[PDB]
Amino acid sequence: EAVLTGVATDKSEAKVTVLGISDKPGEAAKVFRALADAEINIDMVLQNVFDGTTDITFTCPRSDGRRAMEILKKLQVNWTNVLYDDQVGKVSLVGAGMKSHPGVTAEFMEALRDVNVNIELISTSEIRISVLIREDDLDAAARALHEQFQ
Amino acid sequence: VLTGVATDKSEAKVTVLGISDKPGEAAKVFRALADAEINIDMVLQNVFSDGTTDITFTCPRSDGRRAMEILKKLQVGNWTNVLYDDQVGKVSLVGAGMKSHPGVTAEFMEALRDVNVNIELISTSEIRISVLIREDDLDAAARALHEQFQLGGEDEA
Amino acid sequence: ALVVQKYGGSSLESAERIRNVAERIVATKKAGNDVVVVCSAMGDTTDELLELAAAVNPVPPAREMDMLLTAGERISNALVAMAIESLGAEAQSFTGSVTPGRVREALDEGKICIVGGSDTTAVALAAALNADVCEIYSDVDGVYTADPRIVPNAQKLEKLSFEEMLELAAVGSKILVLRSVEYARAFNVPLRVRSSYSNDPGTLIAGSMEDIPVEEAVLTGVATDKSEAKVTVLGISDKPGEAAKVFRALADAEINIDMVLQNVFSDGTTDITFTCPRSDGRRAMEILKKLQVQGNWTNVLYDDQVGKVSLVGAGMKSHPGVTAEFMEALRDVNVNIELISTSEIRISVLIREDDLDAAARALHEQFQLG
Amino acid sequence: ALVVQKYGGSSLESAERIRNVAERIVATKKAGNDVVVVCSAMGDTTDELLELAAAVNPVPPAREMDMLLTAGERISNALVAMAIESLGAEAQSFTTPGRVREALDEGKICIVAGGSDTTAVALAAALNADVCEIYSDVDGVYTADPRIVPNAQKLEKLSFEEMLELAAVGSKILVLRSVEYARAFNVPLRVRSSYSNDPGTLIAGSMEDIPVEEAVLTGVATDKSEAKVTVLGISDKPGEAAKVFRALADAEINIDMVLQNVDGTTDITFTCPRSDGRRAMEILKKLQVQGNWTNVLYDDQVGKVSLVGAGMKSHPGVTAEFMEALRDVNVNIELISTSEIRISVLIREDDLDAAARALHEQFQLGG
Ligand SMILES: N[C@@H](CCCC[NH3+])C(=O)O
Ligand SMILES: N[C@@H](CCCC[NH3+])C(=O)O
Ligand SMILES: C[C@@H](O)[C@H](N)C(=O)O
Ligand SMILES: C[C@@H](O)[C@H](N)C(=O)O
Ligand SMILES: C[C@@H](O)[C@H](N)C(=O)O
Ligand SMILES: C[C@@H](O)[C@H](N)C(=O)O
Repeated sequence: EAVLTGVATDKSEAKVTVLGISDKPGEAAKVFRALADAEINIDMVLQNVFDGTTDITFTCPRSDGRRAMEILKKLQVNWTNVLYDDQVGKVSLVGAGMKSHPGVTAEFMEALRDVNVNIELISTSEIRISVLIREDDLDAAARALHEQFQ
Repeated sequence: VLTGVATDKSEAKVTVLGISDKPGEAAKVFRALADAEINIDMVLQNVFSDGTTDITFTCPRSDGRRAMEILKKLQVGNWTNVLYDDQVGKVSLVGAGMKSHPGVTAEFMEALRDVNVNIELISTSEIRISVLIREDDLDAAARALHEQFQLGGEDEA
Repeated sequence: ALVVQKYGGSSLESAERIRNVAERIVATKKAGNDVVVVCSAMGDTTDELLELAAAVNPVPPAREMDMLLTAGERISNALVAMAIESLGAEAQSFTGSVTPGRVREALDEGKICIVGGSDTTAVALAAALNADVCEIYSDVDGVYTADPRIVPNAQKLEKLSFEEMLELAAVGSKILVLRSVEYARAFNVPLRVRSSYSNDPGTLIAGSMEDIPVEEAVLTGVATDKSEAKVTVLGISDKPGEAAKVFRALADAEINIDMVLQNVFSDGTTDITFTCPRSDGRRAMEILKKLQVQGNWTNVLYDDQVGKVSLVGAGMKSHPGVTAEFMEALRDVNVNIELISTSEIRISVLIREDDLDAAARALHEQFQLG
Repeated sequence: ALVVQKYGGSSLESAERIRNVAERIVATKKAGNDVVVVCSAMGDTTDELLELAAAVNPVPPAREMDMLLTAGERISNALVAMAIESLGAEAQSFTTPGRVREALDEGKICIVAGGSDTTAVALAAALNADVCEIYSDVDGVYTADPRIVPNAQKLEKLSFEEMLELAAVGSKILVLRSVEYARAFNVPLRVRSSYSNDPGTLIAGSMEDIPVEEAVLTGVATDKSEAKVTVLGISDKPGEAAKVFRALADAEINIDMVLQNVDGTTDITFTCPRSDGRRAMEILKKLQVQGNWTNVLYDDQVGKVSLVGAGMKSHPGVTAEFMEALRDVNVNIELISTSEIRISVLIREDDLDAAARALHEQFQLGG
């Protein structure tokens, strides 16, 4: 039903969060058009459900970060804030068929609890469990997953 | 499943020839044997032509002469004649599930011809193939069947 | 206290019935017995498997038929094992590929053991393990004095001898498979025919009629067969090897020969008749009729409206009156005896199939089997 | 060549379909290939066997469950075997690569009990097979569901990860597990129909090895089989997330997707099969009472619509086009999930068909 092949780490991205985007057709688009037209190639994109407003966060190369802010900053007049992080780190467990084995996702979490590392962001699928954490927590984070899962 | 081969030289054979093939006629034959306390074993009635048939039966050798006398005192009924054989031998292959394996019956008859014993009467079923022969031919018939069916056990009977 | 139990496909046709069988199994153990169980495939699964085989490859290989029917059986075995385990007993499954050895080992640990035909495997096992009984479960609660649809006041038999059961099975009855009863006779393994749908103790098939005292020896059943054709071969020369020609040719054509009859020579020729399934009657006549040419025999008759009615019972072995009563019973209803054949403890007769039901009815009442 | 074939239950429904399959098997042999076949049990048998097991014993022991499902597949193994033999070819039934290879060298078609898909891909991995064909009722993997998108067309080529991504987010064509092994080793797959001459869809490339030009937008997938559960007011503390998913893991709730972004507290949303939804809510409502989360929400009309394509990895345009496409058909993006190579959004199920059309139209899928 499932299989778990390896872990990945990454400290090349920055995280930018646009707070208070009004939950309405077309508003997500406004944030990504700008970025796209300035040729910032984006990776992770995340939004949860919700003033009835919600927030979007995306990651991009750190090299492009400040510049991604500028394009969002100078065109902020329909969002309340835009944050920059640039000290973020991504750890992913890779595999396939994890939906029928929910223990995997539980164990992923519990693995980081036991090395005392706080999960800032989560986005999973049947083939990948990814979390953003403090970049300095990576080596621990990664190590702990190997012991948990082997 | 073939369990064994049995022999018997304990029986006489008697035949009523030319019994009319009509309800009640067999009853007349066997009533008379029954009333004279004759315990029969085999019974065979097969072909009709005259529209009459024959009935052969077996009974213990010590009752053969009585059996044929009872029947002779009731001839002409309908009958041509009553026969009495005091030297009949019986060989049987005992087993189970022989209908769906017609090879067995064929191998039975092949065994006896290859030993040149003539089969006088046959009576078979899913669990037994029996023939009557000259008691004379018992040894050769038995031996032949033991060898054909890879048995050597008489336990069947 | 060892007990082998074979459960038929009717006993395991659904989850409910499987669970209900597991409780009976587990109850048999709790009563102090070690239990080994044999399962057929669920309901009409084997027939379904056979139909699918015959659609895909007529005359299919045996090593693909063994794999197909073992899998059907395996479904039941797995389900029954799961069922038993919900009732808090231990079960180890087996394939024939095993023996008394590995079974008896698991039995001593108190494991219920679930293990090339099903009826024959169960009786084989009982034999090897030296069991007190091999119980055969199905939806019929016993063996009866006649077919209840035909004879309405037919009674369940309390007990029956091996050969009496064997003999009835040879001429109409289809409860146990013949070779399994024969296995029971040889290895002296008591059988119990009983229902998995009730608590009725069913029928014991136990002794040899050899060891029934003459005074306890009785008449057991009336049996009927309307599935046969009668083929008669006329003018066979009375010489060694002539009978063989007939049967080699029938066997080479896979024609099922039941009952064959030849009476004393009386021209220098005899005749041979034999019954076969009505399906085979046509092929049998073609083979025989084209060997009639070439002088092997003067004619060959065919008759597919023949019924067989038999009376069986160790009782008739030592008792002179029975053939007489039998013939008399049929005469007094108006049925004509066309053919007669026998075994030591059985009278069989061929009559018109139209007269068959009334013949069984007449025989049954004359011997008061009710 | 050497070709392995897997046939699912649909393809093996009846004796008639079993002959159709046996005809294909032997055709493949006759074209001069070594041939090894993996069969599922006959149409629905396996989940009929799963129903029965559960009725016979609510928690079936895996040791007896291995017998049940193995046996159901064995009847498929024999029936295909007998069928191949009816068409002249020779069959060898197996219930390791070293002994299959011998039979292969003798020229027999090897039939091996299956999961089936993983059995097949493994066997293709071990034997270094040229391709592994998966035979179901679908003739390919399309750019969108054709019952929904009139302009949906059949792909001829697709990378390993592209397929996994689609398999993860809608496509029920292959079991993900089997594809991971596919990519883990370098095992080409192709999705074909049991009743067609059509080559089908080759799933063959690692997307890293793809020549840029061919790194395009691949397809659009749809999933309306899931519920969304949302847990509010979770303290931002190590082990709080473990609290929720240990609870769900214990009650065998299948988790597909979880999203967490950022009163010093955050929210966790996750996605599960609809039939799990209710028991997921029953579990989580309990824990709410004890000094933990402020609320837990339920939604069984969610739909997931996704765009997957190796082409989005290095191209700054695609998210904004995704967004603009749904905007211009007036559908509201409720949730956004991604991977390097996929964008996935949650919206109302009633908007799913309209959304699939829009994305499909916007990105020039369908020519
Ligand atoms: N001995 C009994 C049975 C008849 C023959 C059956 N083998 C009788 O005289 O009627
Ligand atoms: N490279 C794409 C990212 C799509 C989101 C998936 N990682 C873009 O700039 O729009
Ligand atoms: C995603 C969010 O920005 C909004 N619901 C939209 O459709 O644009
Ligand atoms: C799940 C997240 O909100 C929490 N901080 C954790 O690391 O467990
Ligand atoms: C008639 C037939 O039985 C012949 N007596 C034989 O032995 O072959
Ligand atoms: C037995 C037979 O010869 C006769 N037809 C009868 O029924 O009596």
